[PDB]
Amino acid sequence: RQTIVQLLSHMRDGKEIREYLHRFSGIDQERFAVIKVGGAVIQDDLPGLASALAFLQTVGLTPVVVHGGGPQLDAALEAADIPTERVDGLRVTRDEAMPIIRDTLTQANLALVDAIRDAGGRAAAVPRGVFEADIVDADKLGRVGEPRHIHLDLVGSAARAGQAAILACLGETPDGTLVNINADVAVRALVHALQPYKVVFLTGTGGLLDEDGDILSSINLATDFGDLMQADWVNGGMRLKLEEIKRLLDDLPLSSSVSITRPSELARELFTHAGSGTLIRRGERMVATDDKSSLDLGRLDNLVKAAFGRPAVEGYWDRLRVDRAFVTESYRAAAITTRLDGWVYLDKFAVLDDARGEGLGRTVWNRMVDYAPQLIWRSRTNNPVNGFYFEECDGAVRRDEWTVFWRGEMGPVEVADVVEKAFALPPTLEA
Amino acid sequence: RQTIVQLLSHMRDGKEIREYLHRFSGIDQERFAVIKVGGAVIQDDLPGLASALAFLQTVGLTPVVVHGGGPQLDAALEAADIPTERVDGLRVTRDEAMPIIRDTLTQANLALVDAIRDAGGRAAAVPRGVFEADIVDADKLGRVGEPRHIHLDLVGSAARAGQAAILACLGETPDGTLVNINADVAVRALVHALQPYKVVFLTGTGGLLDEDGDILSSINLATDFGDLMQADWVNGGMRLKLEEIKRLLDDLPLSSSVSITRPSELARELFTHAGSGTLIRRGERMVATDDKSSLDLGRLDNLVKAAFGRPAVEGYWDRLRVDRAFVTESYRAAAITTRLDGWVYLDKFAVLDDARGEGLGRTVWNRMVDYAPQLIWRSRTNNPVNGFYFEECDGAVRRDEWTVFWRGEMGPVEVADVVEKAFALPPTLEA
Amino acid sequence: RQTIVQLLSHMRDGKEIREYLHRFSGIDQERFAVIKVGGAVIQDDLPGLASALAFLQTVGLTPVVVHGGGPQLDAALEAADIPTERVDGLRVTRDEAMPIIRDTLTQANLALVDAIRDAGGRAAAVPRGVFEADIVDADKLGRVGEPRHIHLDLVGSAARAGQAAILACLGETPDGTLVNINADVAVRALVHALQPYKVVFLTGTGGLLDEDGDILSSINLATDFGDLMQADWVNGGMRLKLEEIKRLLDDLPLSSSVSITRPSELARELFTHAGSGTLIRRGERMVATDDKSSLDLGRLDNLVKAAFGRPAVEGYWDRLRVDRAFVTESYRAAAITTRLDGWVYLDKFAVLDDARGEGLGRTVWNRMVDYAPQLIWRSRTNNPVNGFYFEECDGAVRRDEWTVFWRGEMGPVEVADVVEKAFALPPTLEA
Amino acid sequence: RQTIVQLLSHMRDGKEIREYLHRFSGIDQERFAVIKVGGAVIQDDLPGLASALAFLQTVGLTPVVVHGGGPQLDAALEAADIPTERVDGLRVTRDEAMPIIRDTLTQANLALVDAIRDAGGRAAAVPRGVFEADIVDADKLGRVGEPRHIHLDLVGSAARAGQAAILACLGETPDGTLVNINADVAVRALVHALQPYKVVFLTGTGGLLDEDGDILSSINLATDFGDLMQADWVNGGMRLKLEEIKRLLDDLPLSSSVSITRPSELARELFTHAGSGTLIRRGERMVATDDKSSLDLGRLDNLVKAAFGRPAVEGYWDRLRVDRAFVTESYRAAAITTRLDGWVYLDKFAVLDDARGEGLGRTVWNRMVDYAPQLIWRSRTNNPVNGFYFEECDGAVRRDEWTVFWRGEMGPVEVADVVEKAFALPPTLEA
Ligand SMILES: NC(=[NH2+])NCCC[C@H](N)C(=O)O
Ligand SMILES: NC(=[NH2+])NCCC[C@H](N)C(=O)O
Ligand SMILES: NC(=[NH2+])NCCC[C@H](N)C(=O)O
Ligand SMILES: NC(=[NH2+])NCCC[C@H](N)C(=O)O
Repeated sequence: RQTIVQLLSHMRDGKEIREYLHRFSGIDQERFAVIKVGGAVIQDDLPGLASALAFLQTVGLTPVVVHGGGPQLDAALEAADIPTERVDGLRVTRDEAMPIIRDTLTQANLALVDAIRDAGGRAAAVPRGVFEADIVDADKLGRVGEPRHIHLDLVGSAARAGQAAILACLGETPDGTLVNINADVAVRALVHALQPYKVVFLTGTGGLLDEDGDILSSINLATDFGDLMQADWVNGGMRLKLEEIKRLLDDLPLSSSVSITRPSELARELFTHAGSGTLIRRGERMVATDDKSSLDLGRLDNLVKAAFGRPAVEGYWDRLRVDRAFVTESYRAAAITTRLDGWVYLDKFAVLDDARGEGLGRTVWNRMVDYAPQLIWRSRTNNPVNGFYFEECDGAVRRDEWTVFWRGEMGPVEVADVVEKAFALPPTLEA
Repeated sequence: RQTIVQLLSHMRDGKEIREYLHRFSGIDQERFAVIKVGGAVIQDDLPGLASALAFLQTVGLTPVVVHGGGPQLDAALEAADIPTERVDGLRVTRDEAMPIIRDTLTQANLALVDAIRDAGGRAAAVPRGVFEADIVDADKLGRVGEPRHIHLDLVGSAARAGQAAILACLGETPDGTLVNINADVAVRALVHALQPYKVVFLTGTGGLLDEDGDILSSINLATDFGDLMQADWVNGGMRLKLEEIKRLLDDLPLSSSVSITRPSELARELFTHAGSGTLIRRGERMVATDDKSSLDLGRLDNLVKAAFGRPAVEGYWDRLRVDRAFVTESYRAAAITTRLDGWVYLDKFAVLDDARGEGLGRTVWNRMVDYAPQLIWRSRTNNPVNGFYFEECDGAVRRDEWTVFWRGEMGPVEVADVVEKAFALPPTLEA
Repeated sequence: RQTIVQLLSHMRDGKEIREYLHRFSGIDQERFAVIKVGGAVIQDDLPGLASALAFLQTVGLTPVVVHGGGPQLDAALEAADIPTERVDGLRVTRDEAMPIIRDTLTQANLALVDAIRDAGGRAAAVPRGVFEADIVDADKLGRVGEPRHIHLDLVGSAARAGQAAILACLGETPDGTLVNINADVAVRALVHALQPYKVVFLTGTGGLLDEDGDILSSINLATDFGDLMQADWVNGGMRLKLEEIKRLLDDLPLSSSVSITRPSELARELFTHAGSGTLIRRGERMVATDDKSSLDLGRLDNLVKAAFGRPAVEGYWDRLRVDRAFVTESYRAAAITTRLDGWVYLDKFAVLDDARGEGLGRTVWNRMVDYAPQLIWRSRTNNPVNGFYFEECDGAVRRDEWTVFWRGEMGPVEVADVVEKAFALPPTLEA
Repeated sequence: RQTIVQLLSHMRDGKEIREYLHRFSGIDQERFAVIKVGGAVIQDDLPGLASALAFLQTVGLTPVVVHGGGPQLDAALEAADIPTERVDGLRVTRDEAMPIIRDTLTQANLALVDAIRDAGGRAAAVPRGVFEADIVDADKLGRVGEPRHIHLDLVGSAARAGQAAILACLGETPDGTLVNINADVAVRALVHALQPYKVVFLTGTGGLLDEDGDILSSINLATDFGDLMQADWVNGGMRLKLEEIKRLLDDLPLSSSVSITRPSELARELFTHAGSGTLIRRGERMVATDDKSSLDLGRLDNLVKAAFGRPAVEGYWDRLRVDRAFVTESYRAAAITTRLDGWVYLDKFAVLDDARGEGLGRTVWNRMVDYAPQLIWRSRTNNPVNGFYFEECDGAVRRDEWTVFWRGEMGPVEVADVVEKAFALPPTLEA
């Protein structure tokens, strides 16, 4: 950590790393992150899981880990004594099953603690003592319980000691009787009590998938929630997650987020803007209008001045046409279309880096290219957004100063004429 | 850890300290020590007790600690709760006074862990989940259990990371129920489980007390147990600690000793032969004989050679008188008396380094001066044994090469006679 | 050290980074690198220079650094000293101005050592005692020396301690006399002695410049040396650096490369294929042929298979057209152009990982596009070479599975035809 | 070191270690200690030397070590080139001899550095660059030099880094010429420039010897110098040390000291009052008077009160006889004799702990036993001074509360009467 005092200047993307670090170091205690890792992960990828969690804990951060026991107990060691795996409301365990669950959750818990230590970091075994539960479901569900309180003494002790606290889903009733707590109801209680700035689900998949097969980078629940639930291509398992994640995020401050990655990406996910998994925030709504009057042109001047680093030319704003503008509620990202020969033309796309990390730039760019299937725009040849534009474009012409892109399905010869006019437009920002 | 291999060879004793460091660095995990510590010490001397256990840790050792709830739940947190301290069997807990118990011992437990971390050491909170217990008492005692099995899972994980396992006296049952376990029976089944090299009692009292209020340095149960049980000065409570202490040591190897101290004296107690408290071993028998033919002169000569670093002069043995010889069953410590102008004289006091530390040098010495109230003996002025002789003498005369000691108050005018005769005597050893 | 093996495998590239780590950890001692850093660099950017070298140290590498004293002694401490900057042979120092040099470079030396230590890294001041030198100039220059022997005493011990050996350009003679050594001959004699895997030049300029002022990424002396010296755009001073760079590389193994950078890009330059500066290797020869029979279709069949991860389809080679083939002497990098409607088309561009990193892919590509100013080609949409193709193309069209590029500014209406033929084309590779 | 935040409470002598630690930690820079170790030590005992030095440097301390190369150069690598080892004034080195001394002191320097680092600590090789010397002794002495200036640039760097700086006796003239510096003249030169709190000589023997063969613990130059020089049992070699040592301390503040131990003793030496070798201070003069008026009875009451923790009984002073009083100039240690049945009797012996650490208690006690060959005194049986008394006694009788000692050659029958009177003296102090 002292040997990471100025080990913050050189990695393959080194400057926004600093800022993500100096933000998770707003510790309070263990209010940094509640990381839920499934039973499947500790079995099929324990080293990678460990290195990833242990990496954090050397750079100062101390997550609170909750692990399940899916494959471990719900199979490998509870089909063994031919007990068989009945699943009622969401999980039944008769009194006979209890001592096996006890011994196999504790075994995974310690398996992980040691893995973290052996990987360079520090962990703290907390199988029990956190979850105080009620039992009301006796003949209904058996010995499964619902959290009434969270003792955070053991967890706090761990943070002060610089140790990732490792929780196992074992609970205790008021009068000390043991109980099996389901891993989801457990995470919820903990996220509630701790109010973490970050909730991470480490899965083997590495994030929710979109209609095309790709990983869904950002989800902005304010605009995207309805669209997803309603969709035909979203399978039952994705909707329960989203509905759950949203239930979690509605119980946290706006600054809290959820990430869904695989252990290997976890650092990429937490320490760069672009991320490396699925980010899900409550997010913010957007205005789609063609009435320039309504927009706060001052805040836009600011947005452009910050995003591009240079200001818009004198009297660019009141002289501007506007075919449609898309601006996020906070004026931290915006897309502004004009018209060029009757073609929709993207005149400004401005997104502050911190807005880019929350997925707002994509929230804006998607509503924009949804209105404009056939889109033409340009970008300086040095612009770092060029890689993003090129993944989104369908064609491009490249000169020594500007590069014109286009979207839609038009044979190159069709857009050859509008392209030349875009190269000959005056600069709307100096330098 | 590694930054410790030197700290020590320069100490006030730094020669036999090397000896103890290696002896104790036969880890086998947590088989180094079991350290019972009453509730009274954690309350009244948390900082020093924490520094003690920290010290052990920095030097590379990892003890298993067990704390009780004397001046805590059996006072403080149930004297202002109106349950009234129920004492029947030896420690009764109703169901009502059970969730009181859980959190009283749990608070103590973390206080200890942080205090140890505060003082520079590594420790690990293991509040519950070790003692698997049978609830045999029903209504007569309440919610008290007796360890049928010991889950050393959590203990092991601590050790590997080099941590002191701070256990609490809370237990499970076959079917979950949180149950109270009294400290001593906990320590018994735990010592039986771990087979530690060293059982340590930390009390404020600082040791065990002898007839005249001094600290009883050592007890050798082979020879001393019967004596200590039938002496009237030994109070009924000391006749209890001793019996129970016997039960533990009868369940350990002969190499395993029990020590009783206070936190500030623990290091001196562990890392010196001299000790600093009350060592109690199973030890070994001793013969007291006047017939020389009934001894093993071969083993004695080995002993003399090994102990003094020089061998006995020619024919010393065939020529040796022998008023009374006191040799311990293993010939690792022996005292042999002759006669001198009628007075009893000590010709040989031979103890091997290791034997001195098991209190065998003392055992033999104590039996000899019980036979020889009036005793004369001598010692080269560089015998490091001089300090102990001095502490045992009633007088001394000093010349350059030898020093004559005597003992048993006998009017220093008639001792001028026997002192001179003692200086005159031919050597019986060379160099 | 141990707390480092993971930091990186999660990076934006974290896969080719493992390789160079493995490569740079063929220790021997200080044979990883020799890093010359000019005087102007320690004065104007001391912190950045130190974070760069500190980073290396944390990663487990220990470069041998050699610093000069441009804007220090050859200015600062002798422009208000009246000795007047004598420059004749190439670096003159009289007898009087020798103790000025001594305390100037050493001050510089410790400014560097402490700065490195401040940024978290380990370093060792070696102001003198490495360079045993011959006073070859007499009265013509004064007290300037030529390295006869390199004493690696201090350097080896630095390395062993995980330290950057910070050498200064001061040397002895056979009989003691302290003598001045100019930085370049020092680096030459040092590289010859150390035979490092890597020679690195740190300047503020950040690399070497091409015809149009951009940074020249790679130089392959085999093909490029003659071309560059007879180039009129390569200035007389740049023609000197290259000459000396050859001389260093001709005395090193073929695996020993040279980099020229600025401190901020040092990590990227060393741990990625793409680099971030100017690489210079001895490299290898390249054939350019239009005759298919002058090629080894077996060896190309391997190259292609290894580059794409898939094998060329059956009979592809016997059937292959071939306008021009560009294959490097070791068959690790090749481009094969065919014909398509009169246009030159690139059927295969195959570069192996190591070859990409030695700048051989660049070598082939550049020789290919100098023969084919007007070029058409395609690439699957998930080819990571796409980014590079994009930086080189003048246009591109994108469908789901493939993407067509073209090159050489030629009015996007006449290329609409040959693009279709390119998408139409049957694959020549499978999976 | 953080793991020595509270690792300062338990060792075989735990309370005065802290105080020495918090005193050497007044560093300024490298002003703590200049440690001279002869060539003989690095040859015949390098591991022990290193651990001894590595311990300092891990507890915060940064000594500056100067080593010679006695056995190394005066043999190991310089009888080899048949040069013969001539010693004029005190050391001659012809021009031919220079390059061997260089390579063999340097080889010794790194041998020491690597040894320390392998032993846990941190060091900084400074074979050359510290001693700037003059040569005026050309054909007389050859290439030997006497320090004219001390560059501490390298030494301060080592201190800041927490590195024991390891200096070799190699010098440099104004014009860079190499030179052989004698190890004694260098230490003289270095102590002058650094003004250390401590000057330590690490030798194989382990401290100066007294007339009896034992190690001489204290020398109080104000009182002991003249007495030693003059003595018959002090050989010429002991005289040259004493002359040199005095020459050093006379160039340091009164607070400086010299210790002469062996590496194995060095910690005991610096961190306890008793030490473990020979300590030498400029010290302070003494009053031996029989006029009670002249003594400052105010300052004496304070002394007794501090040294004993209890005050002298009401009217002990004005009723007190005083046969002779021995008081150190600062009233920090004192011996007061009265008369008892015509025998000299030591009524008070009082020494503040810190004065016992500067050797004043022994200075006071030495003039005392010189005045009183036949001395009787007493001391409580629990007094830690008893072991010192017993080493100094000629006889002693012991009861359960007090113990009477005596000096001189008197058969028990001669002192049996007075001893009884010493047992019956009133306590002249309360509690
Ligand atoms: N899938 C993503 N785009 N994630 C972006 C993550 C942004 C930010 N570093 C965070 O951890 O919250
Ligand atoms: N009370 C005593 N004198 N104990 C001696 C202790 C010797 C050794 N350190 C041990 O723990 O067994
Ligand atoms: N200027 C460049 N393209 N350099 C490439 C660097 C490749 C490799 N990492 C090396 O250091 O040799
Ligand atoms: N030979 C002695 N008695 N030395 C005493 C040393 C006292 C003190 N610890 C010091 O280092 O200065």
